Amino acid sequence: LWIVDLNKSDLERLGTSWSGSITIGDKLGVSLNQSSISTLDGSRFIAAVNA
Amino acid sequence: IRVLPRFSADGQIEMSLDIEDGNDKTPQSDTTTSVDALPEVGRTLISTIAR
Amino acid sequence: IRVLPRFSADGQIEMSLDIEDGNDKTPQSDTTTSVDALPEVGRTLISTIAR
Amino acid sequence: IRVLPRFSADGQIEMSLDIEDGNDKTPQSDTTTSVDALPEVGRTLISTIAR
Amino acid sequence: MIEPKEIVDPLTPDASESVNNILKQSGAWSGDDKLQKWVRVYLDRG
Amino acid sequence: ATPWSGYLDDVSAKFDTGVDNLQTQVTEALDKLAAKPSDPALLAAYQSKLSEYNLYRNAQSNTVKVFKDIDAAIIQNFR
Amino acid sequence: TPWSGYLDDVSAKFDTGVDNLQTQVTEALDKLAAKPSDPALLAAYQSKLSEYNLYRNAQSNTVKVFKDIDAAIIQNFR
Amino acid sequence: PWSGYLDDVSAKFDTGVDNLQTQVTEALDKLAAKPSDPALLAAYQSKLSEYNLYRNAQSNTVKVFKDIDAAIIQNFR
Amino acid sequence: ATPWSGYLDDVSAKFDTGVDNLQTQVTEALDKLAAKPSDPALLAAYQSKLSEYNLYRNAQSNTVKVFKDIDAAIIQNFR
Amino acid sequence: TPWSGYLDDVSAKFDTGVDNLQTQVTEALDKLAAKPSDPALLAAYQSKLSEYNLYRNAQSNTVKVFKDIDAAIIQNFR
Amino acid sequence: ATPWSGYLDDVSAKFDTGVDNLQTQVTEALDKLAAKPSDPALLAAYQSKLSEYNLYRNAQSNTVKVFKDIDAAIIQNFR
Amino acid sequence: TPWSGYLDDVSAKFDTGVDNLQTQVTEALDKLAAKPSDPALLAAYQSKLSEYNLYRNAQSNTVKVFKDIDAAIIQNFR
Amino acid sequence: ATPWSGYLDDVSAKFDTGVDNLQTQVTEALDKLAAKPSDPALLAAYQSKLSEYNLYRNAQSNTVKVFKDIDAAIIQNFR
Amino acid sequence: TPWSGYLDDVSAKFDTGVDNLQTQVTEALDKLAAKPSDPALLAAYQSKLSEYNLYRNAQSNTVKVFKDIDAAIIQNFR
Amino acid sequence: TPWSGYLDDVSAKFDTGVDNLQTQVTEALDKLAAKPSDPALLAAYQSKLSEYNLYRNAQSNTVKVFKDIDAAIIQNFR
Repeated sequence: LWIVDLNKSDLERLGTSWSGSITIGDKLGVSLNQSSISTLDGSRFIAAVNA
Repeated sequence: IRVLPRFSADGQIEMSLDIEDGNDKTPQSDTTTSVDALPEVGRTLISTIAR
Repeated sequence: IRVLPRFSADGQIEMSLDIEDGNDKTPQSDTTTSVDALPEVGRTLISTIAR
Repeated sequence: IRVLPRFSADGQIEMSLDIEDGNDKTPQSDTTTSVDALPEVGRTLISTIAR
Repeated sequence: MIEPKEIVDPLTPDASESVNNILKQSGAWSGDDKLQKWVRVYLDRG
Repeated sequence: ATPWSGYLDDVSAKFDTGVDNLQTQVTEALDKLAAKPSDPALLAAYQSKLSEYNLYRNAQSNTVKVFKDIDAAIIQNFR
Repeated sequence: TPWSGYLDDVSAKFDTGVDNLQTQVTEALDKLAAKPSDPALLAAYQSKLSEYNLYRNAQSNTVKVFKDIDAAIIQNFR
Repeated sequence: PWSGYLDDVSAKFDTGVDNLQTQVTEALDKLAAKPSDPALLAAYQSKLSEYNLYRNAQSNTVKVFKDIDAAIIQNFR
Repeated sequence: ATPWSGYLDDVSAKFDTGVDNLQTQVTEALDKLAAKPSDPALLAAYQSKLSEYNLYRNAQSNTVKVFKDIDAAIIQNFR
Repeated sequence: TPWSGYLDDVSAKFDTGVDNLQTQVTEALDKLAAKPSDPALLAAYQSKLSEYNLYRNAQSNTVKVFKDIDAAIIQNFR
Repeated sequence: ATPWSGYLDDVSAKFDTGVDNLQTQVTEALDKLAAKPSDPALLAAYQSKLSEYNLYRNAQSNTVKVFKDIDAAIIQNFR
Repeated sequence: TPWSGYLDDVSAKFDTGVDNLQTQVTEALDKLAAKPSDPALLAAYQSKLSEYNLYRNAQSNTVKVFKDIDAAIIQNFR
Repeated sequence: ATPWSGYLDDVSAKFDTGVDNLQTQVTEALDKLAAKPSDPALLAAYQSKLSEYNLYRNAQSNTVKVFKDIDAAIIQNFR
Repeated sequence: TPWSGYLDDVSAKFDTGVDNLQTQVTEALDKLAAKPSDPALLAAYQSKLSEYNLYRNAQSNTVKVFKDIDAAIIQNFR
Repeated sequence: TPWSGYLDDVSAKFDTGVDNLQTQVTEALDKLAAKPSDPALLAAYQSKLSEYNLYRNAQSNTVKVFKDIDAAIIQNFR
């Protein structure tokens, strides 16, 4: 009894994501694509890269 | 709704009916926003025959 | 090994045989490539009649 | 060992035989020197009839 | 709403004839493979 | 038809209707304490409510079993 | 006419023997259910629930034994 | 359909408890989705125990009426 | 009119008529202690009263249960 | 399944009634084993393991109750 | 709807969503403090925060235990 | 198989009524025996064993009932 | 020859041949622990073996009882 | 005998989760004992000893809770 | 020799395990009482007494676990 198994697979991930925060004049916080409070009271940006 | 229909010889329809409707008596919560937005209808049950 | 033998007229020997052979399955636990000098063999069971 | 002797006119002795022998399992013998000091002799059981 | 129909004729194109179009337009195809041929031959050709 | 209810149902429901609103008080006091876990007033309230609730559910479930054990004992003698 | 046999006359002695227990049990329960946290209530209901238990077990066992005595005598009429 | 006296004395219980035969299943498949909710547990306990007593009392009653009939039929001979 | 009392009722009543006054002493103690919680003369007394109350209730319940099980075991043998 | 009795149907209701808890607890164990001192992982595992415990208890008691009901009915065929 | 959850998961998540962001606030205020360990403003902040995180996790784990106890007490009475 | 009566037929209708329980229970028995501490294996075993118990009890009472009907009829041939 | 052995004996012995050597492992773990009771790794090792042994003996004897009750109920219908 | 039940497995997961702690805890002890009055060694030891404490506590409580889940199932086999 | 049971054998394994602790702990006390303010004496007694504590507790707990295994088996002979 002959039993035979064969497999192939090919995969690819590539690109970037972004989020961040600024503060202006102690009037306005702004946050982009964060669920955070923008707690720092100062400008932060955070890139994410994978390849 | 549950029903069982009958055809009269006089061109009349006779039905035995059981009807139940309403919102459910939830224990979880009552709050001003809920009562404001979503109507409290009663809950009512009827069983009868009509032609 | 369990066996039951029978003598043919032709001098052929016939026998009922069953054999369990192997080693005890590892305890899902660590070992070293030297200890793998204590070699794996499977666990095998065979049961048949042969002449 | 357990045995039953039978005398045959041919001057042959016949016996039904069962034999058990061995050291009792002590697989966790701790020190190398104890194993070096004591021979492993595998637990073996035999049952047969012979003349 | 319910809409029953009587069925008397098989499909046209065949299932296999249709599947290949999808596979090739997707690029999922593998009959172009150097190796799986030895087995796939028995399934598709037989 | 109206939902059928037996004697054990009756006995059980007496507790639910006996505690008018406890069943919801213990939900509100939780949402509050969870909003401000470090206020002693909210803690001192929730301790009480949760105790009362625990005792209610125990007394209910024991009483229903005591009745079930009488009925099952009588039905055995019909034989 | 409400007809009563001998077994009825037997079981009835228990019912009349306990004057009001049947009621007291329901009263105590209704109190307790309002305030399931007062130890005097809990101790009272424990006592009267267990008296109500023993009452009916003793009743049904003693009603059974007389049935078995009667059936035994009747079987010998043949 | 054809139905004897025992079948009648049985069906009396079925038509007596209108809906319990359903309610025990609906309570069960509510509880099975969320085993840790006290309000579901406390209900299920009472429904299941009611169903228990129901089946027992039905079976003992049918048994007793059978044995009264067998006792009478033994005297025709 | 007056309550029918069984036997277990008599047993419980022996405790109730044993601690003549504790039932109310405990409450008075609590009332004044709660009025002025920071007095160690009040505290030292309330601790004693509350402990006596705990033991009293506990002994009463445990006793009743034992008599219940003796009776139940005798009744079972009638069958 | 090749064959499934009423009791099996009852048990399977619980199994299919909890979607993935079987594996969730398994994964949580390995995570916590990787960092036995993180409060978040601890607070997660406490919950999953409690839930699992109650699931198994409720599952096993029901099967017994249903067994006793059937045994009682079967007895009266005699 | 969420990957799965029992009633206890829910009681836990009520705290985790009641303290909106304390986890990250504490996680970062430490990264401030460690870089200049001797500033009294930074210290007084971190003290105030870590006390909150302590009490939070404490009351969180106790509530789950009490609900598990209440459920076990009822499941035990089925049999 | 070569020869079977009516009682044999009544009996066999259970032996084929349950397709494979006869093996499933022995299978689960040794799966468990290999690892008697696995909750999933325990729960799997408890229900299969309960179903096997009820299957044998239900089978035997029926055969007895039919024997008593047939003996009662045969008694009247004289 | 080999000693005679019924069906119940076989259902029992499927455990004694399923748990390969637990009966020896427990006595080894105890002989090591009694040597130095204050070793954490030895206490941690012994707790598991003892628990496994307990469960093994329970499952064995309960299963033998259940089969003995399924058999007696058939043997009673021979009459 | 490489025989390991479910409880053995559950425990082993921790042993293999803390790969080297088992010895780091002794290395730190020996070098501290070589010179007890050094802040760098004191600060290191504290952080290792505490981790080892919490490791053994979580290890043993998990085992006990599983045992209490099994025993409640096996009780229902009767 | 007098009759000794299996629980006695288990108990005695501990005593014979800790050959001399039984008396070391007493001598340590007799010495320390002579000059209660010698840190060299105190540092020794703390150790001996801790060892004694752990020894007695492990002993009793083990005995009890075997008592409850035997009782559970004996229960089913009926």
